[PDB]
Formats: sequence, C-alpha cells, structure tokens
Amino acid sequence: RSRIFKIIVIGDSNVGKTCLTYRFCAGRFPDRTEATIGVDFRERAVEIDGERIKIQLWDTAGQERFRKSMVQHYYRNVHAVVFVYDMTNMASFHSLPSWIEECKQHLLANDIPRILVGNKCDLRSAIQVPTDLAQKFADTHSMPLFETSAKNPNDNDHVEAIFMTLAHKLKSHKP
Amino acid sequence: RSRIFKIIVIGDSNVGKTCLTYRFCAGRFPDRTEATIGVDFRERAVEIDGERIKIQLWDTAGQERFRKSMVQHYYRNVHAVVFVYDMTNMASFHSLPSWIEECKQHLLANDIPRILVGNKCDLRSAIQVPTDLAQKFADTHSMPLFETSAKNPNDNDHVEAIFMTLAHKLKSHKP
Amino acid sequence: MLETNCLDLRTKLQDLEVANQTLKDEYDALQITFTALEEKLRKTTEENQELVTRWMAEKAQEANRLNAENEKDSRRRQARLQKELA
Amino acid sequence: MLETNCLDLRTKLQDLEVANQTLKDEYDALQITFTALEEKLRKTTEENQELVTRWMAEKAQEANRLNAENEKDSRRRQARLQKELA
Ligand SMILES: Nc1nc2c(ncn2[C@@H]2O[C@H](COP(=O)(O)OP(=O)(O)O)[C@@H](O)[C@H]2O)c(=O)[nH]1
Ligand SMILES: Nc1nc2c(ncn2[C@@H]2O[C@H](COP(=O)(O)OP(=O)(O)O)[C@@H](O)[C@H]2O)c(=O)[nH]1
Ligand SMILES: [Mg+2]
Ligand SMILES: [Mg+2]
Repeated sequence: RSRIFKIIVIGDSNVGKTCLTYRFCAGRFPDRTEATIGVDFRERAVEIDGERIKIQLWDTAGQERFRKSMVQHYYRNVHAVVFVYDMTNMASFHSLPSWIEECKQHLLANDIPRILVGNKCDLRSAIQVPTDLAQKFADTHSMPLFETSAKNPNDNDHVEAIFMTLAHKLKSHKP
Repeated sequence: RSRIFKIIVIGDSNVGKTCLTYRFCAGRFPDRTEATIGVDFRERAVEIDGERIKIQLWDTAGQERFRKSMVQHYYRNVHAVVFVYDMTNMASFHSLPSWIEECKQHLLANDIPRILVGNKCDLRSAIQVPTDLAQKFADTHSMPLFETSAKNPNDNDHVEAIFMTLAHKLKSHKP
Repeated sequence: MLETNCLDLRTKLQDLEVANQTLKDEYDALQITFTALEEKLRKTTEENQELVTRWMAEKAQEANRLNAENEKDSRRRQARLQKELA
Repeated sequence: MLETNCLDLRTKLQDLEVANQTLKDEYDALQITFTALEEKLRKTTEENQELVTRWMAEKAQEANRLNAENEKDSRRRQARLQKELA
C-alpha cells in the first residue's frame, strides 16, 4: 500500500539542500556537510489520511562537475520539484531562472508541482533577498514561496510543514 | 537463516583479487577493473553436504592509501584468509611476509585457516615464480598452495575448486 | 675604488664566475624540476578526474536502480488498484 | 676571424651582454611561474586527499555495518538453536 513520492531538490551549492532534506528526514541538523556529489537519497515514511506514504527526497548536486551525467536520472518520473536559494545570497536567487529552464527542458509532463524555498531565514542581519521580491518571482512562476531555516526548524515556515504540505497536495492531487 | 563464512582476500595491488572474487561469485571475468578502494564485498550461496552457506568474500585493498584504518574491519570475526600473489610478478610474491605479519598481528584466534594463491597461471611465457619456491613457502607456513587463473578458470587449480574446498573445510572444521 | 684601474679586472674574473654559477646552468636546472613538477601536477589532476568520474558513475547507476524500483512498485500499485474495480 | 682585433672583441662583448639579459629575463619569468605551479599542485593534491579520505570513511562505515549485521545474524541463528532445545 505504501506508495512513493519522488521529490527532487535543486539549487546552487551551499544554499542548504543537504541540511534541509536531512532536517526533514532525520529530524536534526547535520554535524557537518560536504559537497554533494551526484546525488543523495533521503527517505521518510509518513501517514496521510491513513495511507502510508514514502517521501523520497533527492538532494541533488549544484556543482556542474558533480551533476554532469545525472540530470536525466533526477528528472525521470519525478513527482515534484523543490527549488532552493540562500536568503543571504542574492546570487543564489538570480540563479533560479537557469534552474527553472533546466527543469522545463527536462520535465516529461506538464502537471508536476514546483515550489520555491528560501533557506537560512535565521540569519536575519545578513538577508539579501527581500520577501516581496521572492514572492513576486514565485507568484509569476506559479510556485508557492516558503522562507525557512533548516538550522532552526520552527522559524517562520516550519521545515516540517513545507514537505508535509507538498506531500498532502500530491496525495490528494489537489491544487 | 543460513550460516555466513567471512573470507578475506589479501595481497598486492594488481595480482587479481577483484577478478578472482568476482570470478567465483558471479561466474565471469570482469569487463574492466579499477583500483579497489577500501574493500568490495561479493557473496555467493552454495550448498555443502546439505547445508546452505553464504560465502562472503572481502576483496580488500592492497594500496596503503586505500586501506588506511580498514585493517581492523577486515580482520574482525574473519573465518578464513586468502593470500594472493601474481605468478608473473616476483615482487608480489616477496610481499607475502609483510602481509602475513599483518595477519598474525591482527588475528584474534589461533585456529583461522590461511591459504596461498598464485594467480594468472594462464600467462605461462611470463611466469616469474616457480612452483617449487611457492610450494616451499606455503608448506613452511602451513598453507596449501593453489596455482590458478581468474581469466581461464579451468586451468591448473580451478577457481571454483579453491573456494569450494576452503568452504568445505570451514563447514567440516577439518584439516 | 674611487678611481678604477686595470687591476680592477679582478671584477671580470669575479663576474664571469658568479653569473655562471647560475644562469645557463640554473636555467636547465630549473627547467628539469619544472617539467618534473608539470608531470606531477598532470598526474594528480588526472587522478582527481578518474576519482570524480568513478564516483559519478556509481551515483548514476544507483539513481538508475532506484528509478527502476520506484517504477516497479508503481506498476504494482496500478495492478492492485486494477484488482480494486473487478 | 684569423686575427682578432678590438672591434671584434667589443662586438662579441655587446652581443654576449645582450644574450645575458635575455636569458636573465627568461630565468626570472620562470623562477616564479614555478612558485605558482607549486601552489596549483598543492591545491590539487589537497582536493585529491579530501576525495580519498571521504571515500575511505564511507567504506569504513560500510565494513563496520556489515560486521555488525553478520554478528547479529549469527546470534539470531544461535537464538533459533535455543528455542528448539526446549
Ligand atoms: N544559519 C544557517 N545555516 C545553514 C542552514 N542550512 C544550511 N546551512 C549552512 O550552509 C552551508 C551549506 O549547507 P549544505 O546543506 O551543505 O548546502 P547544499 O550544498 O545546498 O546542500 C553549511 O555550512 C550549513 O551548515 C540554515 O538554515 N541556517
Ligand atoms: N591474464 C590474466 N590477467 C588477469 C588475471 N586476473 C587478473 N588479471 C588482470 O590483472 C589486472 C588487475 O586485476 P585486478 O583484479 O583488478 O587486480 P587487484 O588489484 O588485485 O584486484 C587486470 O588487468 C586484470 O584483467 C588472470 O587470471 N589472467
Ligand atoms: Mg552539500
Ligand atoms: Mg582491484
């Protein structure tokens, strides 16, 4: 009965993709991370409306040399796309159009949910990407916006609530 | 439910440990090999005198930088030790005393069988290690000697026969 | 010497020397170690490339395998749910 | 020249003194390019060691796990052997 949702996590290096996915699946912050090479798979079983769902996150690599051959695999039978930037790094935010173009060039269906996540919202004195800017980007691309913190998982939009919201949407096939 | 025999394979780089172990577990010569990093594990289920046994081969690394802090793990609860040299490479045969010294300094019981395998017996026009030398070495160290070929597995001592014999002795607790 | 003379030719037999203890000799004596260092660098770089390429290949095979497992399980769910109509 | 005069000696001198600063410049232009190549090799060797260290760390965790799983299986099996000698 346990059906699987493949969810890929896309974005520049060091925006915190590894920390986000690990926070959601393991429920803690990494002692240490290194450059993600190829991809990392993290899985968590939850229950929505009595159904057992396996949320399967693909923490992709952001460096070209570390994602070289992998994009076809990333995008094969993907159920949802999570785009991620660093709220303290405007360049990570300006990268998003090219990530979206890669996505649009490789999706195999027109009905795959995409969402936008700003990470490291705990670092308020160093934030470079204002909410309203991010919000307009998200709205005009048909993505909900979340501002979150893998480090402090209850700040602003809860890391838990993000992936659970997405999982609910997928399970019910709702907008 | 089945008994596992852990059997480790030790010897210089390029003597054919990967090819030997793969030949035994998969029944084929490898298309390509690369330097073994850390260790590779290959398993094969066999039936000996009516019992289902999992033969678990540890194809270890022979390069210093690829076996750093592994040796404790190689030797933990090991059931048998297979030493390997290249019959076409005399230096690999002269390395055996240091490998054996490592084994002796790391074994935790005095009743673990050890065997000696010269590989690449198919390359007869290039053999550097005469049979009688190796035989004397093996006799004086209480190891049986096998001369074999992972590439041509029915030449001289059959690969299958080597590992099956070892497994037979383990199961029987016989000399 | 406030007023140099011919004996100051010592400088010549003192300058034809110092220079030679390096220049054309040292040029090749650094060319050798430089080409050697070039070779070391290309070896190391080549090695990083093989390591990275190998790691990437194993990740691609694992990703392929997982996609195939997901696909199998999905067909299982489809079949079961087909049983749920008849 | 069959008999050297001072003109020949002098033009020899000026020519050697030109070749000298030429080879000097060619030396100075490589005495530090060597330092840079040194730095590059250092960095690349560093990346090399990081890659290998991380690979070896994963292999060590995997070997440890396998030994633990083997031991688990063994004690499981010998637990079966005690619930039959009842
Ligand atoms: N302050 C803060 N730092 C974070 C957060 N998430 C990740 N980081 C840090 O950002 C760096 C990159 O994280 P990582 O997960 O490796 O980024 P990735 O390359 O996108 O996977 C690491 O030093 C993390 O500790 C967060 O929510 N808050
Ligand atoms: N001719 C011949 N070549 C072999 C044999 N076994 C291994 N080789 C070759 O020896 C090389 C190294 O083999 P490998 O298994 O990777 O050595 P390892 O480092 O000890 O694991 C490869 O080129 C193999 O094809 C054999 O029985 N005969
Ligand atoms: Mg990372
Ligand atoms: Mg090998």
